[PDB]
Amino acid sequence: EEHVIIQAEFYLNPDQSGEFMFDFDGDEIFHVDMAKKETVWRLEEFGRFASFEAQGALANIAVDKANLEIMTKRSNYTPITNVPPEVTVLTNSPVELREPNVLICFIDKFTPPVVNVTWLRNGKPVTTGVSETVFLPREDHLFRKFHYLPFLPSTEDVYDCRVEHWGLDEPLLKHWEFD
Amino acid sequence: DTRPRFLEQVKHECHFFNGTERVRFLDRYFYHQEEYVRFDSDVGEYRAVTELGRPDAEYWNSQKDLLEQKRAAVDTYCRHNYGVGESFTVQRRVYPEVTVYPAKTQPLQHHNLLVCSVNGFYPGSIEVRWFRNGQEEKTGVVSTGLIQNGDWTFQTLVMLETVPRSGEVYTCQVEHPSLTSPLTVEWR
Amino acid sequence: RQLYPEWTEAQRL
Repeated sequence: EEHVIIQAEFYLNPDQSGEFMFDFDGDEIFHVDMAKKETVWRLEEFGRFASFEAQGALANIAVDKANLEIMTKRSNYTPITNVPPEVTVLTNSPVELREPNVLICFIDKFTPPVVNVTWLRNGKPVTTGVSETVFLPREDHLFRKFHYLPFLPSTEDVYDCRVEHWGLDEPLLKHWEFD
Repeated sequence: DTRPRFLEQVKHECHFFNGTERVRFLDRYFYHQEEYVRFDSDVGEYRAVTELGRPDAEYWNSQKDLLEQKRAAVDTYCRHNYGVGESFTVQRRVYPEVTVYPAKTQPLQHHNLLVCSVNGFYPGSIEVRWFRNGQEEKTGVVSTGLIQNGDWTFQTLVMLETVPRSGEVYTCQVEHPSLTSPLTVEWR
Repeated sequence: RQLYPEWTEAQRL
């Protein structure tokens, strides 16, 4: 019926940010956590069913870093062009009072793969329960990314997704409240 | 920190048709976003995308010891991984959750906007349609399309601009690969 | 089984 599996990897200088992951039909299967050097499956289930040796990924990333040295020089030191992201905020499911839910902050169509996302609830920031994904490849070679936030829906709470990126001349804000 | 940044991407793509049958593998290399050279399984050897990749194609084609690996990828890489993972990717099926509710808004005057929210389902292929006391409501219903939650589930809202008159029942119907038969939610 | 990574070929400078 038609499918696609992509092993995407990238390297960023002077940040020295490297990423290795597998994407099946737009969703992430796993990525390798560069610092610990262990594989991280998006869903725990995937783990006991298939496996991947991290070390083979560091290998490739080390090469992507090498080739980057080369290409930079080739393109006659042509830096990348910042592309600001379009931020959309929404909820995992229909929202109902005191019923546990998830606030999703989707950051799209951007590059380079270096953004700083923050969650605010009524002014002050919240950091408990939050979680996120690594940069997901887009067919146009820009990037996507998701940030999550568990919460108990209220009538007086106003949540803020705050996004910073070199393409934006100023930090962006995306409001969400019950109504 | 406004120092220039230099991005390097590589994408090892596997395209499947009619299952693990007719496959196509792509070895793509990018500098920023411009792909500059790639191995097309259907082509046999690396071809230069832009002129910045001329040296790389000529260099890799030389090594026929290399050209042999990539030419076996469709079977050694693609078809192999497809089998390992089809159990939980290709065959993944997740039940949709349908909730029908009155918009916590109402941008349209004295017409009541009815929302049909289908949540947490997989795969992406789904179909949502509205019904009024029997019969479909083709006109006056627009959706958000397919939204990805990024955790392997989707959601899609198919709104319906209805003109309220007590004595009517509204039915949202969903047909999904994970369903044995249409799911239906009524609203009075 | 396990997923096999496809190698990233190195360029020349």
